[PDB]
Amino acid sequence: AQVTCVWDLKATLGEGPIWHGDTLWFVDIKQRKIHNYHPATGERFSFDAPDQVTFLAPIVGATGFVVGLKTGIHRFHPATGFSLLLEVEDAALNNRPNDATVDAQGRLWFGTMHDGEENNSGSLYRMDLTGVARMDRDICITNGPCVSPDGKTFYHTDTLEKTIYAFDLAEDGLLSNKRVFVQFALGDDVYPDGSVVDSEGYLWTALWGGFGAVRFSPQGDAVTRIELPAPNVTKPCFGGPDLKTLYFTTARKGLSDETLAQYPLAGGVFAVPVDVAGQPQHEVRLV
Ligand SMILES: [Fe+2]
Repeated sequence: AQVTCVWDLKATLGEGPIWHGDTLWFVDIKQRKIHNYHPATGERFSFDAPDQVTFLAPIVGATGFVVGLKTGIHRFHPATGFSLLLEVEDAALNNRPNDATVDAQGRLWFGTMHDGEENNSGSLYRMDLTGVARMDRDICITNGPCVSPDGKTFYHTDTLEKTIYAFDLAEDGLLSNKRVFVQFALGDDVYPDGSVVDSEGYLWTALWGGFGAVRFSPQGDAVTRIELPAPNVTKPCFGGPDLKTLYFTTARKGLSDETLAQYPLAGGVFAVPVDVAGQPQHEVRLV
């Protein structure tokens, strides 16, 4: 299939794409923006955030999004802006939220990270109507929380360790039986960024420094690799009428001026048709 650059956005750190309301929502973390792309018309919308904004999730029974800001978990509405829901960590850590997913029970799983990308201060959190629980700890850069279609397996990535872990996910939301799922040896400077799981239970992982994304079987073997004209690919997101259009956010962060001249579409939004559909986006049950 041919890859299309559908938005030559040149984002600094495009991240956190979701498919919602039949359109693509995502963020630019470092430019502090929420973006919205309508594939049917090409319309583009952008919203300024008061701090770094790192993930978006729709809410059950309500309008707007729950979003991760460096200053805490907020509610966002285009008309009214940002309102604090919960501060999850002590500001002195210089942490920020990063990636997130919503499981089929309406739980929001999100990670935090050292914004300086040096300390092992990040954690994994599970947020729902029973509160916020810390589920894993001591990770420098968390990434790519996601769950299988049957709801029994949970994946989480420690990016700088180049490792995706798998867990048993119980019906009551507890994790057990952590094990290595995939350890990356695709290059000295290739790291796993964000991941999603498709309708067959295969994991799609975007590669920082790896110019694309890899699809893994539930047993952890790579079965296909997509190439993009962008060194840093941050996250996949299934969209389109059949959830068979795979979108990718990318990042210019970390690339020299010479590399950006060579790969000027770095930071753009890319799209490619794939054969197996993704999973439908779930909504957070906040109350
Ligand atoms: Fe990420």
